[PDB]
Amino acid sequence: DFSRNLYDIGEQLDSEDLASLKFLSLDYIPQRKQEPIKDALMLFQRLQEKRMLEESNLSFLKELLFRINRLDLLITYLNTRKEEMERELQTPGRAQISAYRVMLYQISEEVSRSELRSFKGGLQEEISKCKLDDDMNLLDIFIEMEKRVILGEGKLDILKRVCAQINKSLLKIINDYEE
Amino acid sequence: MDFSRNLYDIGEQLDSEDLASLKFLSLDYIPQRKQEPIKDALMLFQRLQEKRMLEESNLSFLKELLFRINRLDLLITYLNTRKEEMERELQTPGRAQISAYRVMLYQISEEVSRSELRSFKGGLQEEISKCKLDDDMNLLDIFIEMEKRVILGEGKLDILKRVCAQINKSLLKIINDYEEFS
Amino acid sequence: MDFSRNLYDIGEQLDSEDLASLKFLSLDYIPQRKQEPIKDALMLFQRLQEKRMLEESNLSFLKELLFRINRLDLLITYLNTRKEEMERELQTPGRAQISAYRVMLYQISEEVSRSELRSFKGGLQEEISKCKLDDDMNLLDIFIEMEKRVILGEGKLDILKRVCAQINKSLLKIINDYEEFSKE
Amino acid sequence: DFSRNLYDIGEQLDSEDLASLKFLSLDYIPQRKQEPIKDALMLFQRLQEKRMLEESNLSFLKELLFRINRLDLLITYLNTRKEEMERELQTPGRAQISAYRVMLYQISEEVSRSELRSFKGGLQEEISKCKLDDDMNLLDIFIEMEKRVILGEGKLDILKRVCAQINKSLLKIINDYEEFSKER
Amino acid sequence: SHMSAEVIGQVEEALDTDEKEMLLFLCRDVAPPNVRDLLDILRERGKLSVGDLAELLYRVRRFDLLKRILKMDRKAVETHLLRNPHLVSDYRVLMAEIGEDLDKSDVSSLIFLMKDYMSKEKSFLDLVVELEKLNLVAPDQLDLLEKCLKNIHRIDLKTKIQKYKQSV
Amino acid sequence: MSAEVIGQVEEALDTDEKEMLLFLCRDVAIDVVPPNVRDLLDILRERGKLSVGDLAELLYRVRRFDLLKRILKMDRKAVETHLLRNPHLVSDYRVLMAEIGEDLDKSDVSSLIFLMKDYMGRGKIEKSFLDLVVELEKLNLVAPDQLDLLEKCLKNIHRIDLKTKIQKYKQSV
Amino acid sequence: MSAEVIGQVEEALDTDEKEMLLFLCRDVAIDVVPPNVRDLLDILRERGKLSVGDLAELLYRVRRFDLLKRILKMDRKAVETHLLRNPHLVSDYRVLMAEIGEDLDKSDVSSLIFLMKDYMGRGKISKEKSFLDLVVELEKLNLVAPDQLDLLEKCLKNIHRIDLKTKIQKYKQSV
Amino acid sequence: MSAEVIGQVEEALDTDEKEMLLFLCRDVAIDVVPPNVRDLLDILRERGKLSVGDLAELLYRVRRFDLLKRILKMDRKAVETHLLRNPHLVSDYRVLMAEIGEDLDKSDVSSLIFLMKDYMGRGKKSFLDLVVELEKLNLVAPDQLDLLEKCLKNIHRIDLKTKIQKYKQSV
Amino acid sequence: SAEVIGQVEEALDTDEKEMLLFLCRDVAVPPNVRDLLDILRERGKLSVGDLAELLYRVRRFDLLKRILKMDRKAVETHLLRNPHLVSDYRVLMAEIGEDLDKSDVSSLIFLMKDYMGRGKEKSFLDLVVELEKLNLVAPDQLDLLEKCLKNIHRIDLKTKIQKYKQSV
Amino acid sequence: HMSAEVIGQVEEALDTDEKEMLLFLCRDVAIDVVPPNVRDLLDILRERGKLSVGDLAELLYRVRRFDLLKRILKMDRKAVETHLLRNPHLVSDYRVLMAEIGEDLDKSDVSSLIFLMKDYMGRGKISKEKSFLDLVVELEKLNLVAPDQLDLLEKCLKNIHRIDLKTKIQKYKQSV
Repeated sequence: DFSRNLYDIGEQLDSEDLASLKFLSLDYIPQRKQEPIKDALMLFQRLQEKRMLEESNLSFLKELLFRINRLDLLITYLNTRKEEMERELQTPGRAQISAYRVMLYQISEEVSRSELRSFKGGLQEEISKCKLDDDMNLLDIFIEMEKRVILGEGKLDILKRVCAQINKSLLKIINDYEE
Repeated sequence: MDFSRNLYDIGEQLDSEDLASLKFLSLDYIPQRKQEPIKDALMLFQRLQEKRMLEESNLSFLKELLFRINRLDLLITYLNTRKEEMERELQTPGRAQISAYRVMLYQISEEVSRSELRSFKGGLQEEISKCKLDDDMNLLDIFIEMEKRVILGEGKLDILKRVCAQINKSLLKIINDYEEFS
Repeated sequence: MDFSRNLYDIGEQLDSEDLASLKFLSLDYIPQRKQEPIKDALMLFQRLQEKRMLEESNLSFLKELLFRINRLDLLITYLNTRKEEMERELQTPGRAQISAYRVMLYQISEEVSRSELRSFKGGLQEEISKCKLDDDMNLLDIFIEMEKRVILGEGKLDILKRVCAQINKSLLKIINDYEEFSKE
Repeated sequence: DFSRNLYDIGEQLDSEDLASLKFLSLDYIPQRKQEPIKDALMLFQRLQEKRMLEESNLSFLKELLFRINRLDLLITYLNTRKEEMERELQTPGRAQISAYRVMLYQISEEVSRSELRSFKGGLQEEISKCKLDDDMNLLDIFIEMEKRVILGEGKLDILKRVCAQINKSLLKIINDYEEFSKER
Repeated sequence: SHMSAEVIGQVEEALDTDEKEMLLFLCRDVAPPNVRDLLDILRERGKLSVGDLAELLYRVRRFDLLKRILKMDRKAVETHLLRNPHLVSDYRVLMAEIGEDLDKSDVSSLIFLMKDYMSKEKSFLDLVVELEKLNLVAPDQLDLLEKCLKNIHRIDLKTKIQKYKQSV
Repeated sequence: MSAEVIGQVEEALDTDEKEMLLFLCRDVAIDVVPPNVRDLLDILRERGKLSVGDLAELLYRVRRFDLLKRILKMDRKAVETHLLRNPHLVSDYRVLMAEIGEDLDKSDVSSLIFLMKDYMGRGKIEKSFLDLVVELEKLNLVAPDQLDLLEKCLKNIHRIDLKTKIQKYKQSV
Repeated sequence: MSAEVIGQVEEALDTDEKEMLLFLCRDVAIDVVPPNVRDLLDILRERGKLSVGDLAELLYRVRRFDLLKRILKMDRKAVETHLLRNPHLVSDYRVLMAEIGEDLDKSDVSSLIFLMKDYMGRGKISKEKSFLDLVVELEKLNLVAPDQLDLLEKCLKNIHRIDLKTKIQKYKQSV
Repeated sequence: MSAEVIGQVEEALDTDEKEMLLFLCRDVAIDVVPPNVRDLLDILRERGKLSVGDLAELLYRVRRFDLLKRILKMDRKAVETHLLRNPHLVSDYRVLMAEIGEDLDKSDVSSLIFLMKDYMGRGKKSFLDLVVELEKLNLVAPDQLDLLEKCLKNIHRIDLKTKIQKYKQSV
Repeated sequence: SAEVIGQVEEALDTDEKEMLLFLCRDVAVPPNVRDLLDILRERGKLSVGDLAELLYRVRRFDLLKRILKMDRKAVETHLLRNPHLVSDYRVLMAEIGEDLDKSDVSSLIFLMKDYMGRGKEKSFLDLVVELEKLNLVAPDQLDLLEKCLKNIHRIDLKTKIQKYKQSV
Repeated sequence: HMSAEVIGQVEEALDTDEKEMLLFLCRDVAIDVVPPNVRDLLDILRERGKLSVGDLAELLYRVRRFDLLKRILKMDRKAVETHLLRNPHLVSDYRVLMAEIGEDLDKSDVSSLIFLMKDYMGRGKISKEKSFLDLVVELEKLNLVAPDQLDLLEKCLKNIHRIDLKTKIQKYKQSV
């Protein structure tokens, strides 16, 4: 049962997983349709409307779950191992989440709370006309930066400047992406 | 017996740490999406009632939960149940509803102190992301994360053993006793 | 005097240690879920007021609490009550609302020093999980944990006696005086 | 610049200075507010909130620095000499720190560590063991005795008995204070 | 004691929107665009005595209106229901009862499961009517609804269905 | 009573005060359920029940003494005098229910609903205490002369102070 | 094609999708103002603007590829082939406006409407209305057009949506 | 011009714009009450009252600059130039009423209708409907605006009261 | 002149023309306003005062000023000084109809349906005309109307009727 | 007279505390209405003819945002202070005083104040954090604090040992 399996997968994803999944889908689901998505099922329904998810096409859902490190869900509900995922996503042209989006997600995955406060302060420095919200996570900050075109595939100067002021492993994730 | 009043009284004696333990011991019955808004015991009980795992004529799961978090005071005061009865019931094959694996993880977390928790987090630096190894994470949250990455499971105990053996051998006995029981 | 201002002033003279003691002595009336967020005396007083155990015309429980944590300064300055009045009042049959058992445990905690607290925790290693013997736990927290496991109670003093007798014989004297007084 | 002066003064005061200042301010800053004070600047803020410290009113801060013998800070930051303070504080009614509080502080300055141990031994039956632990200094002990109303302006008997068993100079401090307070 | 247009007008002005929708749902087998027309049609066909109207008010749980408008209490209505045949079937009562025990998140989950066999603000009663129109649910055809309720972990509501089936 | 004054009052009240006002007038306009406060005051005015004294009573009951002073040019004493010497639009029972509601916080209301829903045959439904009272009234479970169930449930969530308020109302009756 | 297929399409779209559909066809049906999507699709059919490929274009523009397959039995390959080989019912200007609208959340749209009230009466446009509603009001006032996007660019800049200004500039460069 | 443009205009306007157009011409077609816009435009045409300049004025007052451009190939500047140099079909009073109407949000209009209910019955909507009702009662007129000013001040629209005061000065 | 008749007929809207026909029903029934005014003229009953009373009763004070060059106060003085063309009963019905909104009229028609059936949306004056044709309301027979106004909670309209009754 | 653009720049530059302060400071200007946020407030001031450049300059001065004065309005401290010396103030000295007091009270102090005042106020149980400005508004609704009625507030500030804040009140009364 396809719909039931989607429902069960959705029952195992909380608000934080959902925020991550929404960020990783940003290039296919725009902000107006992102806003009312409060549970994973609504995200899945939007993906079904684009035919990016159907009984015969599980690739994007598998890639999403892999990128947020839900290997438990991959094996339990989609009969898929980490190694199959790795070899599939290393085949050129098969990954549907861009390397840039994944890179940003991995940065946000290694920034702690205090490091988030340093990030927010440095970016408020770059944004001297708008007081940022205080509840923002790093993914929200990335979205705000993209809106101002101070962050993008061809613009990592401010990201690098801020990350270098915080931790060298962040600059490493960035440089590996560039390579 | 006023059933709702009794559930309310029980809930008034359970604080946020006991609740976190109860939610962890219920992970195999209440999934993460439904766990997230549970902020007091009454919300937990309402979910169990919807699964028909808790009603006036069916107190077994609630008794097992309170037994496993060592709230014997509540068992005797509000459920007229002594430790020896619980041991006899739960040692009967097929009667326990919380898996031995789940209980085993909770008991490990009961034996790990704060400094040992820091060492545990240090051991997982290569398998878990930093934001999930942050200071605002207890051992049960770490276990949930390890399960999500399939580096911990009913049949994958290698990493748990490797990390525990670098902290205390009593943890390894809990693991090994579980393995012998299974 | 103004009742609310007097309660506020009393509350300003109680630090976090006094509050921990007052919350412990109130355990039989304020359950654990409601104990957790109490961070200042005023929140404790609000709990007692909702049960009508503290009101402008009923200061008895507040006086008993302050007497049992040895804040005789606050009793006389803010409540015009001397030690001898409290002794007469609490020796009247039926009048004390804090059980002798709860007071007895509080008095044990007043006689156990920092190193003795570490030794006490060492004595409980087979009965309490290691995380509930952590260095930040005070003795009252330990008693609460023992009560939850029903290895400590009005008629369950064997483990308390064992550990205290390894700590100091004066502790055993406090226990034994309570045990003899309580059978009344 | 007032705020900077307060900051600089606070930067020159160590943890022993701070423990003394908190004790000498006991009658003006209650226990709940004493607990989180870990630097002199926070004590100065509490004094400012009570209007006992401002640019036009330095007298309490001067009296504090005089009584804890930081004459260097008095002259360097507050333009005040020892002799000016002695002249001001020698007429009855000018001191904002009571003669009783000063007398207790002077006892603690005259008691050595070994004498402190003897003091704790002398109080075995009046104070609980936890308040006589190795971490307690004499000022904390005095505070505990005041909470139990076994020490105060009109209760010097236990203080005298204990000091008499230790050193006659301690008893002299007490007796000079008493005779002077009886002059009016 | 007598049915009149005044009584119908009082009832219709006092019910709120949710109660009016429930009432229209409960009367689908005795059949209207709104409650006033429904009650007028029932009256005209001889199916709105005081007791029939009391049954309807009892089923939407407006006991205040029972007492204030019809001067009847709970026991009188239960007596009437034991003595007389029911205007509203036990199947309809069960559907409304299940609907009242589902919150909006539950209904969204149920709709997601059931869309494969057949629009985001639809109540449970709206979904039931669409399922009736599609021959997917009926008083004697409850297995699909029961399965979907089980699959969203509402075992309590599956049990309500089972007790209904045992009552038949 | 003009429309200008009704409009001033309605625009000045906040959401909670407007909900209270609708609750307090349930026995005056018992037949109809007014959707908002302006329609409620208009209905009262048309029925001859919104004189200056009636409006002053309503503003007094929602504790908007600033509006009493600014719009009607009265102080509390004058409204209290008017209330001592005229029949009240809002009964002591409604005042009591609103007072209990202000003394309950959201955690209290959750506990109370958990206990009372067994007696309501309530569905799975954040509601204020006044919403709960309305639901109980529709079920004939609470009334000026029927407070035992509510008193029992307040007692059972350890609001002995509120149980005492109910007992004092019963004694005044 | 048939009335049944039109009915299926109309039943399957939600309110936002129907409003977008009406907006996207404002240049096709200009001598009549269709009151709803059923009337719009009927008019487009009568005028020869609703072949299967035309309807597929409309469904593609509202991103309902599930409906493309279920109702018209097509995928993106065939729809893109049709769009390469045929004139488009919906201009690139209309597509751009819809794309901007789908990248604006409720707060951004609110800020935009507030900025546009310096150019129109407060009663023209309600606070909760969509970006496409605002665009319609601006078109009626001749304040936005395929060759007149400067005011829109200024407003998007003022709410710090430089990404959307960049989309507009890319559109202009395509011309 | 021909009646085909009349049909184009009638087809392109929405219901609110049609109601406004009927309101704006109440002093031109004073001896009749047109039931709909077509009839209004037919009556205006017949009376020599619907030249290109007249229609441009009307479309400008209902703010259909898109139709101005598509039908008459005119923009704002051209119509304003025409209005500076020719007599107006629509009086400054009607223009003022419509401009006040379009600066009023829904809550404002509701509050105004409620305030006016003190001057008329319950059975008797937009701001322009209210103005028509007040005109029928001789409660508002080009030289009788105090009641309207009072109501606008009571709903705190001082900007709109000021617009009325500017109109009064212009007279 | 006769041209004033055309002006008046063109200036009134549909509801006002209906009220005008209703108000003149007691004069010795014309299908439209032009025929009514022509008949009044033929009988010598369309003086300045007659027409002013008619325009005042349909509340077209703008037409009073524009056509007859007079104001509300002049007509009110004339009506205090002279016999009325339109009876107080007709005025009472029209005034009641003017204080009822659509919801009130729907409820009144629904209540009346028990007495008059469906009849031939429908205004209050239409309902009154249908009731008059069935002899259910008359200047001396207002109890049913009073009862219906009471049941829709318009006690003010009932007391207006009562003050009319006491004036007679 | 101010553009939506300028209102937007102000609103986007302010933080939560400054926005709440601005709403409180304007309670006498727009007394009859409860604006839900700062943009609505400023548009309401436009409709009332109370948002000239000087009015906005005064508002920005009262929330101490001289950066916004410079960037948005091209004014400095001296220009707004001269304007305030020569023109009636939107914001009374009483509201400035209340905001100044609230700046120096933390949440613990405000919960203490409420505990002392709740019996005077007939207040219920509200388990939600309140700023001092929230409490002032509650007291204003009860006619318990006003420009000419500060004795109760003064006494309660004394009772929580904030003699410094009571002294601010005394200086206000002497200035008046």
